[PDB]
Amino acid sequence: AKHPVPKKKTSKSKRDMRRSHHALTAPNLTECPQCHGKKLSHHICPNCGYYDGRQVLA
Amino acid sequence: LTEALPKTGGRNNRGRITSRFIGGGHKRLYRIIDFKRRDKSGVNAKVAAIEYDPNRSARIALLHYADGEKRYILAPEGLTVGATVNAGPEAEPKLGNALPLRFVPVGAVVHALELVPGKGAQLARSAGTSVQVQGKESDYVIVRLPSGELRRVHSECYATIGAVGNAEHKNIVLGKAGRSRWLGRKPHQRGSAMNPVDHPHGGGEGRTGAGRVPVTPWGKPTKGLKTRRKRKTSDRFIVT
RNA sequence: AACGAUAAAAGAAGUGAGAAUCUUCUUCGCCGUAAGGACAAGGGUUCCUGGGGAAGGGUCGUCCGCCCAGGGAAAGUCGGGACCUAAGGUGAGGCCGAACGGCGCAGCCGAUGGACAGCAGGUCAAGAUUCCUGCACCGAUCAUGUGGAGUGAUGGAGGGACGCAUUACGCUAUCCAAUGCCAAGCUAUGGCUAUGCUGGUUGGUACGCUCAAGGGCGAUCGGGUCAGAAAAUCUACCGGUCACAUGCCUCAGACGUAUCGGGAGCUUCCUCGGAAGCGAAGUUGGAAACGCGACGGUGCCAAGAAAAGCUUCUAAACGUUGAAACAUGAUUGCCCGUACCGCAAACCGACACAGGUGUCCGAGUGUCAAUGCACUAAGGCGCGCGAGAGAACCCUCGUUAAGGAACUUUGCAAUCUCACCCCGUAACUUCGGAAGAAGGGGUCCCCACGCUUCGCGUGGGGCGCAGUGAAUAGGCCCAGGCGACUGUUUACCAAAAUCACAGCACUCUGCCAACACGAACAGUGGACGUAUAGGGUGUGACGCCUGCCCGGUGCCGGAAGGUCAAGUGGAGCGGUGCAAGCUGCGAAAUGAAGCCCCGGUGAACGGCUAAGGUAGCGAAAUUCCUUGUCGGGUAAGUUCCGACCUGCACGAAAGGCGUAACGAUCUGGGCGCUGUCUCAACGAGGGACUCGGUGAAAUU
RNA sequence: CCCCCGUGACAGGGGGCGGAGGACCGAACCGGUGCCUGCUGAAACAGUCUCGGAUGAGUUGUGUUUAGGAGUGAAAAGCU
RNA sequence: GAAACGAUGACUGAAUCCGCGCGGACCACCGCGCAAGGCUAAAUACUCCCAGUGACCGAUAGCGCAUAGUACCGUGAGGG
RNA sequence: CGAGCUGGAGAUACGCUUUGACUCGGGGAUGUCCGAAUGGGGAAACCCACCUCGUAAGAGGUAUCCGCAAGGAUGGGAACUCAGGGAACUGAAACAUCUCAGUACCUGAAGGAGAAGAAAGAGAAUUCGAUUCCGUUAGUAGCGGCGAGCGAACCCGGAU
Ligand SMILES: CC[C@H]1OC(=O)[C@H](C)[C@@H](OC(=O)N2C=CC[C@@H]2c2ccc(NC(C)=O)cc2)[C@H](C)[C@@H](O[C@@H]2O[C@H](C)C[C@H](N(C)C)[C@H]2O)[C@](C)(OC)C[C@@H](C)C(=O)[C@H](C)[C@H]2NC(=O)O[C@@]21C
Ligand SMILES: [Mg+2]
Ligand SMILES: [Mg+2]
Ligand SMILES: [Mg+2]
Ligand SMILES: [Mg+2]
Ligand SMILES: [Mg+2]
Ligand SMILES: [Mg+2]
Ligand SMILES: [Mg+2]
Ligand SMILES: [Mg+2]
Ligand SMILES: [Mg+2]
Ligand SMILES: [Mg+2]
Ligand SMILES: [Mg+2]
Repeated sequence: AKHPVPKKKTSKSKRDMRRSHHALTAPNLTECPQCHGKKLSHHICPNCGYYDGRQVLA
Repeated sequence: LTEALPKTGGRNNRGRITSRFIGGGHKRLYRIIDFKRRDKSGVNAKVAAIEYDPNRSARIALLHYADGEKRYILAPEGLTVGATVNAGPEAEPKLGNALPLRFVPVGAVVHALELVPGKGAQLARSAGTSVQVQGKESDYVIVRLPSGELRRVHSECYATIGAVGNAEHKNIVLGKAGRSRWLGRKPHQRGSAMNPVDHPHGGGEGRTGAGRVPVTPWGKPTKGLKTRRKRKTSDRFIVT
């Protein structure tokens, strides 16, 4: 049939225990120097389009 | 190449395979042959040509009776183009003439022999076959049929002088399976190469045989398959 | 885990709540005898337009073959019916049958066949031999004119009418070339300045004393009635008279002229991209069908539908005063099919599925040729998850020191070989073969000369490691077993030594055949045959051959006798009644096929008590002991070849022994080559690992 | 078939020419040999590579016929 | 079976009222009937349909369906 | 019948109705095409004809089997009725007679029911007086590999 297969259902405990490392890491958001709408470090500010001067449109 | 009818192929009856094997081969049209020859008594005919006509094994002569009616006739061993031919009691015992057995001499070789006046030819029709006249009895003539059997054919029955044509199916050696196919489907399928289910010989473990029988029950080498019938009286000395 | 072929993608611009994924531009890559195009089947609106965005879409969608609404499909000539027949189906009457029903002549139904009138263009968003424009054609009905008489079945005859192979001549579709013609411009990187570059280069019809291969044809008066049911002026047959070349008749197609069309592009407007208007050139040379001329030529055996339309005849009939036919008008033109997908994401496969699906067209360059192979036009497509990384391992690949089968059950796998031309070529043989045997050499480019061309030959020269410079592309040989050979088979574990086969044999069957299907005294198949034929069994090309045993069994033949059933036959035995009688039971003898009994029979089942193996073969696809024993080959040989014979347990059509050739057979050896191996390494691609999107499973 | 050479029981042998074959190589097409792959598949039998046939006992469309102890079967108890 | 009587496919095939059939081989005696021609209400069986009722069900129950022989499966009978 | 109605349809529009709508009874008149199917053909619901009347529209007719004809018949029914034909699993702890069972099924005919019916009878009283049905006789008498097991009738009491 389907060669190796699980021998017992894994308990509510066991299942959740392997889940201990799935928790996402929130971004390290920084305040923007010239439009203040938060940006990612080393990225162009999404709101004003600045990166020292204004690089991108809008 | 001249006029005839279409002979459509068929190997089974009003349902299923009844005569075993039989199936392949060329198209072939049926050519209407004159077996009776009575309604052309007294009228002379000229052998227009001899022809290759399948459905037979024996040659076929294209005859023209002076009245305009063209007819096909079994061409006998010796008949050539231009040789005249006639039918009836008032007709010479010469190559290709149709005349009753009473007017036919003894020891004289015939073919296209009837069995009942009218009906038509029923004996010695294949190439090379001939019936030799033995000697007249009452209103019956004793004859030597191709098999070797002696029959009482009533003198009133027509015949044709000479042995049937197509020299001899001899130098005809087929050669390759498929020459057989040009005609009839893979024949002889051994019953020993069958299963206990299929045929009595069938089964066992390897090559064999045990009691000798056909497809259905019976038995084949030596077993009188003939009935206890009327025709036995009009017959003398069977064997071979 | 996966997200359905490793044929890619990139960027810009647009749209939108939202964009890797929808649209547009420019590139890139993949198919191109297809992965392009046209049908048929089948599907059923999937087609076009506008809108949608829940589910379906293996991801996302603003998009779709999905969801909603509207629209689109046009026929005298195309395909089918109002025409024809095949297999088959049905079938008044007719033949059978417990019923239900089974057959069956004519007739009728039935295309996958026959028959039959339209070609060129234009163009909706979506149809086109259907609509529109140009010019045709067919039938019918009638009007007009010419004709001035016949018309001519439900019937006759002719005709329709039919294979496979090969092939001569002309052609066209179509394709190539050029300092042919016509159009548009420009080019510059170094040059060219056009003798460069790009594109286009003629379809329909009509008339024509023009060129024309090839194809097709006898004419007429008679005679016999015995032929076509009858009649015939028709047809068949026999005869007379002019039938060599020619002679008639038809013109595939080309050319000229004219005309309608199309035509590279050019042009004006534009609501962003369409619409409308205009319109050049038409050459010379080459190649060329499976299409056309054509029902051509030749050769072959296995000997190649029917019926209607058609043409010619008379019967009946109306008729000659108003015919048939021709000609020019007019009128007429039924029903169904027609969108779209249609080698596939619209059909069959539960799935937008790596499978299957009948026909047609299917371009160019190079390559003997080609529908092969590589690249590529037209055209279509990048395969409905994506992006990183560059681990183990797994898959598909490239190279590999030295060695070269040591791998292993086995060279399994993978190399090597690879096309065309010249040279060359063994045993053995059935004289064909074996043969592409084996082995060697050539192969590119230029120039000169010779020649049958796309070309090829001689000569000289050139360049690279290398010239079928990439792709397509036999490794070969020795010996054995089995089977002669091509062929067939276990859909989905067996392709074979199985089955079949040509050939041989035994045997049965005289025709309402044996035999076989079946309710059946039906019908039918054998067979529209007839013993040089048909059934059944076996063996299995060809060569040499095929032995002994007839006791048992079967089959054929004998019969003097024994046995033997219904029935005939009733002697005798008994019941009851006073009785006539009416009744139960009933021997002998006679009575059929069968069996006992006699003989034969082997390419009958069989045996090697009825006899004990004739050849030939033998440790074998058969040999237990067994790895028999000696020889070969190997360093070494349970296999393999060769002898031998002690054949547990070969042997003559359950064929014996042999045999050239054939084989995706099976066995043993050799050369070659190689990552099979010593012994593994490096490299590549797709997965595996990572992120975002969607997210199963057996098991428990 | 048309020409050339030979005779001693031998046949033939040579050239032309023709265009035969269950002939050869090979595509379409029919097929399934060996290996790998695939084995909760792309697929309830396939894929790449390799391989058999390839004018025949060939392949293929439509239409139609035979079925349940019955059919059909180049014969596996195969297929239905 | 000691197996009468009915019925009938094959072969036979009578009596006519001092006649004929039966009474469980058969005979006697006693006894009950008139074959070989036909017709015939009523009580009896069933439930597609209608009504009434129920120590019947009430949504996995009750019909397969609170309505569907549909969707869906299958070439089809059929299944659902 | 006495004010509503315009079907489920819950939806807008148009409307109709005491000069009696709507709904309920009961009769008419229409009633395409297929289907016994019936003009002929046919792959149901489509294709193609002839005759007669008729102004074209349109209307009627064209199956076979009985019978002078009148008039009847074909096809359809859930189950029940009779008839022609008729299984096996099963039981007998195996199986073949036997059983299951004249059940299941097929086929024919018919009806609201059918069948059967007017003694050449039942049976032992010189009683009864067509048939069917129910009770009972009675698991009796009997049948039966005298095994498994099968199984009446008369009398009498009732429906009629
Ligand atoms: C490919 C997938 C399919 O599995 C299969 O075919 C594989 C190959 C089979 O393996 C086997 O036979 N072998 C595996 C080990 C030995 C044996 C084997 C033995 C001899 C040989 N000889 C040569 C020389 O070659 C080859 C293999 C499977 C596993 C079979 O099971 C084996 O049965 C034996 C009888 C008993 C074994 N055990 C218990 C000891 C057991 O393991 C079997 C019967 O399936 C055939 C199971 C059932 C469940 C299925 O049918 C499933 C559904 C399949 N069906 C489907 O499609 O998926 C499958 C899973
Ligand atoms: Mg017929
Ligand atoms: Mg990736
Ligand atoms: Mg990192
Ligand atoms: Mg040997
Ligand atoms: Mg072989
Ligand atoms: Mg072979
Ligand atoms: Mg993820
Ligand atoms: Mg090949
Ligand atoms: Mg080969
Ligand atoms: Mg509830
Ligand atoms: Mg219902």
